[PDB]
Amino acid sequence: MHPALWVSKTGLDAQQTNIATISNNLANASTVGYKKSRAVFEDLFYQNINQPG
Amino acid sequence: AISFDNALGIHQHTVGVRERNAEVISTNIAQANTPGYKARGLDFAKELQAATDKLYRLPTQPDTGDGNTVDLDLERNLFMQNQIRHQASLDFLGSKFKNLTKAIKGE
Amino acid sequence: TGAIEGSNVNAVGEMTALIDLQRQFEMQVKMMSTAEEMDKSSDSLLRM
Amino acid sequence: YELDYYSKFGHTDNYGNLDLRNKPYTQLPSGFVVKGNLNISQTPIKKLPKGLDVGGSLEATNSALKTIRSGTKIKGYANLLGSKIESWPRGIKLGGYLNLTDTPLKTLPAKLRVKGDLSVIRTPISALPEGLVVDGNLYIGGSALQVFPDTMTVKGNIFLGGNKITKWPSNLTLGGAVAP
Amino acid sequence: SLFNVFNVTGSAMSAESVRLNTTSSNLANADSVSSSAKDTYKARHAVFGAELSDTVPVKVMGIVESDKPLSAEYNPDHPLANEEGYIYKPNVNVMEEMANMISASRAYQTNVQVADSSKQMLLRTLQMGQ
Amino acid sequence: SLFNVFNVTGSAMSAESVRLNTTSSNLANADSVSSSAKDTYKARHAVFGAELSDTVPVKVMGIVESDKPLSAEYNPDHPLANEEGYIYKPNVNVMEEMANMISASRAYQTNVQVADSSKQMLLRTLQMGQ
Amino acid sequence: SLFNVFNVTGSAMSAESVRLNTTSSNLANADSVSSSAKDTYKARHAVFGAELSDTVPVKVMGIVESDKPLSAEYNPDHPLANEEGYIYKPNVNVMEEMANMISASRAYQTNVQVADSSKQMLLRTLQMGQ
Amino acid sequence: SLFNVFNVTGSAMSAESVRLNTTSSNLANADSVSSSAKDTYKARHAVFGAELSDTVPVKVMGIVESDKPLSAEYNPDHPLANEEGYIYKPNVNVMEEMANMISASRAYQTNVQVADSSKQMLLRTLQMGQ
Amino acid sequence: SLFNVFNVTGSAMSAESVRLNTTSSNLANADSVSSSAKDTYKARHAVFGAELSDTVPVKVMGIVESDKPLSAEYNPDHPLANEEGYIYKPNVNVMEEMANMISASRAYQTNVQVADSSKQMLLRTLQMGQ
Amino acid sequence: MDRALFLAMSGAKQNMQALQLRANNLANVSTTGFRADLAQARSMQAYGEGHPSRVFSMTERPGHNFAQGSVITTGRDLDVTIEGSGWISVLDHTGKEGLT
Amino acid sequence: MDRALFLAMSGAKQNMQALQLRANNLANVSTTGFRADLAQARSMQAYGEG
Amino acid sequence: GNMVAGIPGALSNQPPADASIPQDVAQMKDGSV
Amino acid sequence: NMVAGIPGALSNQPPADASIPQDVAQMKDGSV
Amino acid sequence: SNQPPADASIPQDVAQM
Amino acid sequence: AGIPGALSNQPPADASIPQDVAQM
Amino acid sequence: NMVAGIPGALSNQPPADASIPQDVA
Amino acid sequence: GIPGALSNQPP
Amino acid sequence: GIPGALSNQPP
Amino acid sequence: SNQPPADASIPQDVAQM
Amino acid sequence: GIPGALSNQPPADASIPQDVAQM
Amino acid sequence: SNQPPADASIPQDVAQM
Repeated sequence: MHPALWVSKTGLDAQQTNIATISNNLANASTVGYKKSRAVFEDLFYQNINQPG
Repeated sequence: AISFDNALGIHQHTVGVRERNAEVISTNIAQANTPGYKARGLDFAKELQAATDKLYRLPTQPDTGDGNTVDLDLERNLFMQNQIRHQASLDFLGSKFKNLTKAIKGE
Repeated sequence: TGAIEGSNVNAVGEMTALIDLQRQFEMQVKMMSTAEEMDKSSDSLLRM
Repeated sequence: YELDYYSKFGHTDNYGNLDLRNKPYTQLPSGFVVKGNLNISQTPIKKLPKGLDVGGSLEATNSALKTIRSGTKIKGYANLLGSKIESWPRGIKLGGYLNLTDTPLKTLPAKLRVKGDLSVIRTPISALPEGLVVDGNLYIGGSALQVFPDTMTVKGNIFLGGNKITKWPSNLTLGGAVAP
Repeated sequence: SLFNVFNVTGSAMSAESVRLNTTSSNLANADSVSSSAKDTYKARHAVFGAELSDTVPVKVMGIVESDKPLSAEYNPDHPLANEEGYIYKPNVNVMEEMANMISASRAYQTNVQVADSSKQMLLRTLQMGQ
Repeated sequence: SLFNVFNVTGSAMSAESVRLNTTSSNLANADSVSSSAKDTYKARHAVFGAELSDTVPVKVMGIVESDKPLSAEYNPDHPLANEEGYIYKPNVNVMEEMANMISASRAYQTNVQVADSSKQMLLRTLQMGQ
Repeated sequence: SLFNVFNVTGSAMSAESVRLNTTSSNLANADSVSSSAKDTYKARHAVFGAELSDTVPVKVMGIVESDKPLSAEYNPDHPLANEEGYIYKPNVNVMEEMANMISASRAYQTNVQVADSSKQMLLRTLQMGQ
Repeated sequence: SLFNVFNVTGSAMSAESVRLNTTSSNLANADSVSSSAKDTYKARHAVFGAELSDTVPVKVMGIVESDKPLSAEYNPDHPLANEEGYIYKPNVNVMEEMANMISASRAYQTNVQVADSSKQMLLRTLQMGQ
Repeated sequence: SLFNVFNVTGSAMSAESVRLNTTSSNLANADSVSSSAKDTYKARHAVFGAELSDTVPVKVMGIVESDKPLSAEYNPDHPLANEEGYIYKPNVNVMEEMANMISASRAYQTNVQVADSSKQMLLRTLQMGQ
Repeated sequence: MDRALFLAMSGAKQNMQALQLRANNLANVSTTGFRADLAQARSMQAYGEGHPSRVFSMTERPGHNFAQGSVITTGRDLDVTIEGSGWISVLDHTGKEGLT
Repeated sequence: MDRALFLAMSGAKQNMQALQLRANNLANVSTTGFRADLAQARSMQAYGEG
Repeated sequence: GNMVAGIPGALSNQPPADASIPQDVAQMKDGSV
Repeated sequence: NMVAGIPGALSNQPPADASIPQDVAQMKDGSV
Repeated sequence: SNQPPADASIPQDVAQM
Repeated sequence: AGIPGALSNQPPADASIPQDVAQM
Repeated sequence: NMVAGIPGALSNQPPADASIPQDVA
Repeated sequence: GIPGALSNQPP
Repeated sequence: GIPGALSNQPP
Repeated sequence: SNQPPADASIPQDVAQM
Repeated sequence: GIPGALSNQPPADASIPQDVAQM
Repeated sequence: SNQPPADASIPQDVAQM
């Protein structure tokens, strides 16, 4: 796989979990004593390519 | 000595085996869609022994109810390799007579 | 306080960069193809 | 930490098979019952709970499992490939084969019965227990075994695999063949 | 004998062309209730065969209809409706016919490659020695 | 030799075919709650491996299942529901299968070019001596 | 002595053949994650050499692995991943493999012409004085 | 003396190769706001010359940048932006560089045809009389 | 007599060209309500013949209009409308014209191959005995 | 063979690298406190004997977009955003101070 | 060719059949005393060599 | 003069119930004329 | 012996999908 | 191999094979 | 060997050790 | 005295790419 | 000729 | 002979 | 064969054939 | 010679007095 | 010429040299 394909796939996977997190919050909109959850995004490892190390 | 068996080497038999091998691969490709057909492979060393057989190919993937064990990716590659080697055998065996005729005629 | 700072990625800026990178990539690929096409033609010189 | 009732639910399939692959669980509750197969491969589990019940087969390939306590009921087979088991307890009700390949196993229970195949391939075991009964194929290839007991029973094929056997059992009835 | 190859590839192309026409008649009759012969059209499938016992040609030994039940439709006012108002339609499955169209075309084209490649081998043999 | 390229490239052609079939079975079992063999299907992956044994062919060493937990869904009235009422579905991720589908096809086609490239070199090597 | 050109052109044919085999292995193992993070496949490349102490033959001095860092991918689903859910993949660049394929094939066939034309000069030498 | 033709076609082929490399650099550096030392890339062009006073060889006499103004772009947040927020980019025009790619390649190949045809004419002169 | 083949394939080249020009006149006049000869255009078609009784040439014996009735359209305010308010248009069917375009073009090209292949058999016949 | 194959190959390879750099920004649209990375190309001439006709192009990261991000109001006491320009000093798992 | 063509076709064919079962459910919303039909997919593996 | 004739292509390969070929032309298919 | 059957879509199905006629499926083993 | 490979089993219930 | 969790294509029997996979 | 190095694409790019091993270069 | 043949001359 | 094959002749 | 093949028939009704 | 022709040598520049001074 | 041709530089930054 070209690395650009997998880098974009991580964003698709990350947003997929975000939708599932949002969907659960709207499902429990009438649940008594419920606390909303939010998804937190962070960038992954940054790699030096044009250097041997 | 000085006999056709020794002058031609084993190149006189290889051309025949490459023809038989090409026939079997052609059969496998044609019978790829017919269910129940088992892919047939030819053992090169067997016809080498016959000069001085018709086995079955075990699949790498399961069937899909047909029972047909022909992989068309494999057959095309094996047909390409056999055709290239067949031309080389013709070149080898063809030059055996060209050198032989030049020795006799001296020209 | 009471707020979170998001990312400053300009989505349009990245998309227009993508389409220019694609075209420049494809044009250089054609240069590679015409380089070997010239090389193949300039091989009958030694084909006496 | 340890597996809870709620954590157990998140590793079970429709037909009741517990999947703990690569999961960071160290110990299971006593009197544990599994509806179907159990998989503890690659787990840091070093001990199986007493009273463990498996409705299917136990899978512990390339795991850290070391100790199995007596009284465990396994309906299917036992697969302890590449684990750290050093001895097999007495009284295990095994409904299938026992695969102990590439394990530090050293001792086996006397008069052990294997309802399926048995594997001691590449194990440091020095001698087989007396009165061993195997209903399937026996593979001892690459192990340290070189002398068989006085009496043993194998209902399938016997595979030496490379090891040299010098003292054959006096009373042996074989349903298959012997392979080196 | 590479001329035997031409028979095997030639027989293969004939077999694949039969399947394509069978697929064509299935697509054209996926919605046909009536027929010339007074029996509802059933999806047809040519039966390939191999006389394995060197070169084994593939032969078509006949067309065999699918045994799946005819899809009944509740059309009570239709003139051909039965006592309960059901009309019966062919059991042609669209997805399986498209796969047959794709498979028949690809299998047809790959046998042309074998025949063309085998043709080169025979011509190269004619140049042997000479 | 140049013939070793055919063995190396041909192995990749079979290798990418295995991953394509595995992905096809993943896409077709993404919504299958039940399964013969008493096992809720889990996403399968083909793990390639270089068999060094210059020329390094690629071999499939076995199919490995996904480590992600199964997707639990509360369906109390289903016959397969547990006491809590949750039925479990395979952990097939659609996006990775589509990415695998693209990568497997792209890698398959670029192995054809190498086999074609080596074919021309052998034909020219044969024209020497004529 | 009488065939110095053949030893040089032939050496190039053997040298360029190895570079094509290396390219085939790099493309066939571009997606082979294998196991661990140091046994992972890495792009291999032949090293050509010329000892100029007339004709200077080309000798392959061994296969050398590329120094490019491994391509890291985030995938906490593959059972062969690591603590942070990363699987390291071979540092094979498709664009550089395609260029090597073009360069190797053309350079290999160029030496065929030189070797073939060298034989003609030898044949014409035998006709001196006739 | 057809050997002069070889010099002329060879000089033409060398000139076309220089033009092709100049086109290759323009396409690769049509989007580069930076440079090696300190000066923004400007579309380069080889200069052909004919020293007419037989045959007149064509010689490249140096590379001259295009005089078209650099295309200014408004990138005010860019680090290299000037006082007005403009950054400058090379004046490479895609349409004319593609025409150079087509023209240079077709001109290169037709000079090989002349040299090959001229090579035959010398050979037939050798065989004259016998 | 392979020259007789040139009379057969060549005749088909003209015959398939007539059917192509016939198709073009049908495509262009599918919406033409008027005419210069005071008769509404009708879908024209060529007639092929075979004087079977060795080589049988194919000759067009004349163009014949289709037997389908003209397509009537209710245009009461058109200048050419009748008492009932209908105008008549040519009976050209799009689907059959496309099939004719595909069939005629493919039939034209398959006769080129026979005419080209029969040319080679004659050249080798001249080479016989030497 | 002509060295223009590699001159164009080296440009096509770098265009892929810049594409991946832009891909990481789009994968990180929703990331908190994320500064987009800038991508550009640099022309490096191959100095030496002969006509100056061969110039390579390689991609680089000249800087980052340090503009203020999109502020999300969450009504949470432990959520803060920097007004205008600034940074927060944090030390990672290696105990090395870095701005976030 | 490759058998993944029929492996996916055998999956697309079943999805249409599952769609038919859901269509019968929605056509019977107004029906009296109608018990809804459940639809599920069973995973069956082709066991053999390979 | 024992020839066979008819409109080639799409018109003839429809079943006879279409009635697209003129009857005079369609009857020259059995060898008549 | 002779082996035969319906090719393509119908045969590349699990046996539960009874598209293939029963007697044709018998031919897929062996015949003489 | 010297003997034909066996076919593939696709049962709806593995218990009945 | 290689991968530790490869599958087996043979139907479940629970009595015979699957030799399809590299069981080492 | 020898002249050795990786041929092809790995050496025909600027050294800033750093693909060739240092020892080989 | 063909009974329904068309003429190439003006009517 | 394929048991129960269709024929090619008007019923 | 020695006898020309007969033309195929595609009738609306097999009775009137 | 042609006027404005580019040179195949690094372009003598400013920083590092070395270039600004040596002709 | 008698002197071997010099090797190209392709510097990342000209100032660094």
